[PDB]
Amino acid sequence: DIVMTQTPASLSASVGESVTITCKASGNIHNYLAWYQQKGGKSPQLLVFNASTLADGVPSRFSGSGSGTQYSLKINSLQPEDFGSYYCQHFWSTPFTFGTGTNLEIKRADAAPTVSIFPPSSEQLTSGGASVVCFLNNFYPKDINVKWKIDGSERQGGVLNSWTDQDSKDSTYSMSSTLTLTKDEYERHNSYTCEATHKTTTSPIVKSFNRNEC
Amino acid sequence: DIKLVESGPELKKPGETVKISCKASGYIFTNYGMNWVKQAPGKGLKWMGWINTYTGEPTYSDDFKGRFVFSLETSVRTAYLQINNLKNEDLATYFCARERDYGSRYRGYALDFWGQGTTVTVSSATTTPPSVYPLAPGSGAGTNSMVTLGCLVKGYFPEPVTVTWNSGSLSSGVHTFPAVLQSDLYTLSSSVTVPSSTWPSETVTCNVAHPASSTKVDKKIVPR
Repeated sequence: DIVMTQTPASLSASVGESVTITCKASGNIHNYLAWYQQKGGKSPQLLVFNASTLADGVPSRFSGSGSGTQYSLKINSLQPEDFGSYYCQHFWSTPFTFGTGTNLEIKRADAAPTVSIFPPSSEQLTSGGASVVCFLNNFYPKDINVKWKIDGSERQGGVLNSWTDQDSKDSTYSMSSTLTLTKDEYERHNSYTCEATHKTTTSPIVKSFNRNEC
Repeated sequence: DIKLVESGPELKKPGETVKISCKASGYIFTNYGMNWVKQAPGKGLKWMGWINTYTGEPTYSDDFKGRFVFSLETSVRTAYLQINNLKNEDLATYFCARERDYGSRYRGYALDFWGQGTTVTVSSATTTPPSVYPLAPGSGAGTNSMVTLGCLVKGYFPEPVTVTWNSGSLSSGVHTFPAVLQSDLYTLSSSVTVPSSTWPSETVTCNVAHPASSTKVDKKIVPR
């Protein structure tokens, strides 16, 4: 068996910039290698085959090179939609193994999240539950922290956070934070606060409402 | 013209078996080898092996010996992947892919056409429909050019669920957040931002569907 060692694990570069991904085979694979691009929740797409031949329909900014055990994928002048995961794969002898993969993020200007808070819906409360939701939209970099406060006191239990993948158009990320309580506990308190701490500000970016459910 | 279509998402309990299909068209099915690739959530692609579409002879990666079986039904240009005695580590998406060329056997070829993938969930948890909740701004927030709305899809199992706005006529300014599993129940949300001059004046509704439970909810977002 021949194994592929891919480098680096992740990359972050700006539009117009160039990047190189490496893949080394544990044994001579004589150019029987291909590179794929894969977007979150989609089938991989063939970019280059036989080490350097561009697949039909693929932008020329993508190019492959190498010989023996050393191979490279170079992306020339990045476009906003080049973010995603890239994998190399050899097929000289079975097994036809893939490299570990490289995640490419498009670097852009830092942006503070735009925060929106939402009180529990009337139809969820009738069901006995109460989820308070907070959207932190279109920010960069991905790293962000959300803190929930009930009547001024932080609550860290019953919180579920989910981040989106990078936006193909503006290159930002977004994340949703849901605080779930029983309707009883929800209604025995008044102020509900959602605080985001992000690189873009030295103070929390806040949003809150009081149980007139403002 | 060439395209491989796989079967829908599967939910199986540990110890059970699952059989995935991959329908091919647009080319001479018997001329190109069919490969199978595994990808666990957040993990990378793993070659499982391939099947000679002309002879039916399979070749498995040593990491996929025993429990996995590739088969065919050439009559209807279909390749199958069966996994026996499923375990949690089998929870992943499986792709079938066609070899770009042919003529050699000892050597392989790049994968040019890929199925869309089939997600297999291995769990004991039961199927549960979601509750769909409207997310409308708070009364005393107002102001502004834009207004952000949302929908909370809570307590369902298994994946997937689809969420669109105004039957898909609203796509700009939309963010659907990946579902998060908590206590065998999934929760997901989606946000949409529209001109404050258009909502609440013009109707905004999120369309939610959960195939597993045949749930279909069209929840209009109304002011508070």
